[PDB]
Amino acid sequence: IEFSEFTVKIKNKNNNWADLGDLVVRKEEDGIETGLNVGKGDSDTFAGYTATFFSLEESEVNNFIKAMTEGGSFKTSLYYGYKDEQSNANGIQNKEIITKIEKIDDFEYITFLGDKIKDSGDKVVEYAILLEDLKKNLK
Repeated sequence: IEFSEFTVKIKNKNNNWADLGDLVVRKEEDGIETGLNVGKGDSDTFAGYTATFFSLEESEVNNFIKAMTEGGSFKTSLYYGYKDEQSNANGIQNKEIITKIEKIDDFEYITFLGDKIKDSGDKVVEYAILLEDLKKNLK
């Protein structure tokens, strides 16, 4: 593995598809951590919202690369998601992420579902990230 840390724009769907913020992807000694940065800086608070989004351990690293460049699946060790998700407060462990390559306005995105919305039941958030952005950083 050659990458260190990179940043991609991440969109979510609740519709519409909306631009949400940045996803920061970091290779750690054991596995990968992602963090989400959402919204405005201030003085000089970096963003409105900065936190671990999910993480995964070393043994899922090859699944994550394949999933994020070709579509597939990987297991997170820990998933929080964003503030609307039930997981955001307390995390969910061992949640499997399923990725798909889908077209939105003619461009290929990697899409995936997150967790259920905090106080709906069955309704889950969906995320998308430009496929080329991921391929170039994860080769």
